[PDB]
Amino acid sequence: MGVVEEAHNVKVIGSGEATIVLGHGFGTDQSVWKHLVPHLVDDYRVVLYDNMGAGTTNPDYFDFDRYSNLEGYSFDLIAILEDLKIESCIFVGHSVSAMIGVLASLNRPDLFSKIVMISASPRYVNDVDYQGGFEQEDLNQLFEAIRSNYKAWCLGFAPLAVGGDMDSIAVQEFSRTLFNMRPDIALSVGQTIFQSDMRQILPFVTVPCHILQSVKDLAVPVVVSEYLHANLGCESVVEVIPSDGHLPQLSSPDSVIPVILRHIRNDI
Ligand SMILES: O=C1C=C[C@H](Cc2ccc(-c3ccccc3)cc2[N+](=O)[O-])O1
Repeated sequence: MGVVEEAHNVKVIGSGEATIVLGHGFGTDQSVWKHLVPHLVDDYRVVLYDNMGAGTTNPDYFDFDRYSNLEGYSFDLIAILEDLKIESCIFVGHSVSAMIGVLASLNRPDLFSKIVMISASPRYVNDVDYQGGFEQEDLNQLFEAIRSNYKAWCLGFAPLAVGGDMDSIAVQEFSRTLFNMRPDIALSVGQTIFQSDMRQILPFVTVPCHILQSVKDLAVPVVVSEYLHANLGCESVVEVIPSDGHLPQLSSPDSVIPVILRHIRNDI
């Protein structure tokens, strides 16, 4: 493939028009989809890619100005879609990737037939009329910990994000992918994500959105899902899952994958 496909570790599995693109969240890579993809390959052409700055990607390619906001990531996504001659896709977006997909669909709604979000949020920071999950002081202690001692921060953060049992295979995997990130890049992407505010553009979305989340998610209070549902400008549905964790498609696939598959496979 071309430089931008190689740079993002693009995998394409299968052929056909019916296509699904899967974007991962901060701290992991395309391997977060390992339990979902086996259920998709028989009906869809499956596109996987890593966000720039993931531990699987070349740090020389991490342009701190390009990725200073979410639009830098949406331009990457669009470029991959165009490079792959993809005319229309179902986009499954995990965590920040949910809003990267929303951004891309504002510029190219023709490219997306629907967006399935998992663990999405347009705004993490609380204000007097919006519960996001974090007070600004929460963030400060985060950037202070990451900056202080990254490795230690990875070990501590991974079980809280994955949730569930602390001895799990998923906590193992995530702490690894978290730690393979270059500490300055991890920091820079952290700021961009946590300082993001997608709330004001939601009304302009014109693609149907399925809003999925763990009922217990350290980074996404359940009211966020309802906020998204109430302010998105196209049709949308919410389904809160009886699961624990920010990466439930990895950590609790038995209860989580069937829900994701229902929302991929069926329309509103
Ligand atoms: O991107 C996001 C924002 C919130 C959720 C969960 C989350 C993911 C990633 C990170 C993070 C990773 C590496 C370095 C710094 C921060 C932190 C959180 N968090 O605080 O909750 O996803």
